[PDB]
Amino acid sequence: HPETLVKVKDAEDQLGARVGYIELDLNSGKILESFRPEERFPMMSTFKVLLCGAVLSRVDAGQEQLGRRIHYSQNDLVKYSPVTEKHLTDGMTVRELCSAAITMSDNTAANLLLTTIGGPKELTAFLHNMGDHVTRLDSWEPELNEAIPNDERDTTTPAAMATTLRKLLTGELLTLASRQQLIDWMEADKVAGPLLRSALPAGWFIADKSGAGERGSRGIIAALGPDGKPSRIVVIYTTGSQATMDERNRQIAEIGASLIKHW
Ligand SMILES: *[B]([O])([O])[C][N]C(=O)C1=C([C])ON=C1C1=C(Cl)[C]=[C][C]=[C]1
Repeated sequence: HPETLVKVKDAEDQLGARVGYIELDLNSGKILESFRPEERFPMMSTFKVLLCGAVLSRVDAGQEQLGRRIHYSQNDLVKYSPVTEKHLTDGMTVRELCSAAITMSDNTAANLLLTTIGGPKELTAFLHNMGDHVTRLDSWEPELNEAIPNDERDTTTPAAMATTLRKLLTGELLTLASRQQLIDWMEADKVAGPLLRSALPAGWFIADKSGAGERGSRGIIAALGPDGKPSRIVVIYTTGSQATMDERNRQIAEIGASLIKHW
């Protein structure tokens, strides 16, 4: 809706950074609204949803089990790993790792899951193999690149990410069970409260994943809708900014308030 683009443009000026935005109809996959849809932005933690998509694809092929337990040690821990930090003694199953990587943006959880599939290169291969030749993960956490446009490592575009997310939540790429599990983990997201969720009315459904960069980049991918069910996919990314985190969060929340008001 035009009013949402107003807030997106306001955000660019307020943040002194570029903002990428796209909203897709969940059923048809058609672009309902967009801004800088084909420009590249650092994916940051939003890649964790795609990673678990790759893991679920392996589960569907009988190459992985959600209940499989992975043991690890202190040497595997990296910053921003609130859940994995507490399971050095008993380990965590694959589903617990995806839950942690998605809902708490747990870095070590993401790395352990990356290891199960063969590394960043295999996540990129997984994406390439499903028709996404844009999105690329080149690094392990906590080292993702943010230096665009010179360096395109670890980037995506609003359009590529939205299209890919839709292909992981709908259609036949993943089984019904896997599609449902992926959106269920996203619905349980615990660290995206100041973003789209802050503007969400009671009774609305939202399944999302946030991202943040050391240089100030911020982003979010989501499937949301009224009456307790999702009907649109929204992806929002912002380049590096000198603006404070509170300000970055507020701008994204403002965009969401408009999206909701003019649904
Ligand atoms: B992912 O992007 O969510 C993982 N990384 C971060 O969240 C992050 C980065 C890249 O730089 N700081 C953070 C961070 C923030 Cl802003 C809040 C809480 C934990 C980590």
